[PDB]
Amino acid sequence: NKIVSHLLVAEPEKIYAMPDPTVPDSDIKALTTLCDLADRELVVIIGWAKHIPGFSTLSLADQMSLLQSAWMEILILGVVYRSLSFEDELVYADDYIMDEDQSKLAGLLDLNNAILQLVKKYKSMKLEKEEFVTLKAIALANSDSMHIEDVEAVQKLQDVLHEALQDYEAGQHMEDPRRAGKMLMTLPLLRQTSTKAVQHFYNIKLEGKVPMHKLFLEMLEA
Amino acid sequence: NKIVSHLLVAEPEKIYAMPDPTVPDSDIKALTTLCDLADRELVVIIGWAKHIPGFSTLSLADQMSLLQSAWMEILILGVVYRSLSFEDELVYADDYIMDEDQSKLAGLLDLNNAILQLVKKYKSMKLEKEEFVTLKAIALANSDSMHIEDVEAVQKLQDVLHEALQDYEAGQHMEDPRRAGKMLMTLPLLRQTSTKAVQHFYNIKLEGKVPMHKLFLEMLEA
Amino acid sequence: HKILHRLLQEG
Amino acid sequence: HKILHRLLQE
Repeated sequence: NKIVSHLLVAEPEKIYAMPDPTVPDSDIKALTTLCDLADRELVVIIGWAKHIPGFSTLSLADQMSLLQSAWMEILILGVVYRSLSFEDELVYADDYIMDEDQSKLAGLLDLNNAILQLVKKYKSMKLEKEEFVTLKAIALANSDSMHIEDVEAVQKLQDVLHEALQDYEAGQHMEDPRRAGKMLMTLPLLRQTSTKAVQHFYNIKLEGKVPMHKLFLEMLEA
Repeated sequence: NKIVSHLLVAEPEKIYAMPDPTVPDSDIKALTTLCDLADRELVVIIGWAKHIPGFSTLSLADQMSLLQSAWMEILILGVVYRSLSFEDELVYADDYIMDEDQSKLAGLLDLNNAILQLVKKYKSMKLEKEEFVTLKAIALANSDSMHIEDVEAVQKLQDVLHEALQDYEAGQHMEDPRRAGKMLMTLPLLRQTSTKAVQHFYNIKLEGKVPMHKLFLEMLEA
Repeated sequence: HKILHRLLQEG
Repeated sequence: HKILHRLLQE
């Protein structure tokens, strides 16, 4: 399938957490590391969206409406995928993996546990790289933004991506004629965890105790 | 298709708000009508649930986990289906619909605007009763409760409903080979709206100015 | 978790 | 939208 192959190549290189070794571990350390991971990640996410067939033809208003409405779903999907091969750990980055003890110290036990729920479902379905990239483009198109101009244009974007996933599962998973749907049926838990993550960090924003860069702050606002 | 038929037949009968003529057009009046309608609605819903093919095969616990995880998605779905023929209005009940002005005066301008977002999509799709009742069951089975005891069971509940949606769709809408998927892709918006409301009527619970019955509480706090 | 346990116990 | 708009635009 052309779109799937294309999304597979458009898939960016590993990004690193890079927590300072000189600085002693604390909750602000972790929270600041993560917020820095996210600003760098968001930069990449924006240049990747430019490779999604038919996205860049939308207006700048649309492209931005989708993006500021889906960015956290694209970030969590990323964490979730990388963690597929671990037990109760979340791989934010190769150089930054959190287990329970750690997530408590960052006060992200809940958010993380929600994210491991998502992990379990995909682990359980044996989510492949091809399904991950397609699912990510679909989460961007099906973001459900309010301020969208050309509604038909976006609906048309959801449909080419949908058909791409549908083709993949048809040619690759003939034994489960219902796999494309099982995949879509996970988008709801992704939406939920995602807005729970955006809210939580907005609070870290307010409490001023954690420095954040501009992009992460801008998205965290919007 | 058997499951779809069974589901049409199991739809609970209409219900009225019966606002009170002893109080004037006040917000606290409105909000209590809804928290009243909703409570009587919830008992109707718990009866319905028992008639969904297989939901009874679960445990009293699983059943409660699913129901108290999805009950608000199921209330909103009903509101949405009733408003399909209306414009920018929300048929909360036959004898109690709203509109901008009205809902905006009740402190639900934003929440109900989201619910009208759902309407627009389903309207544009030309949602059918066959599709509506199957989607509603699929959203209770695909509730994403984090306390399910038997997970393999609940995942089978989802597969029969899911296969029912797919048959119906392939038989009745062969000209849109992606119709079942499009139905599934609206569940994320539902999940979103559903928790936005539950979180909201939870403020109105805590605050204390609006009177609420026993069930609508036990649910709005789990 | 009590009210809903009763209604459910009906069946 | 300031930053975002620029990243998308360039």
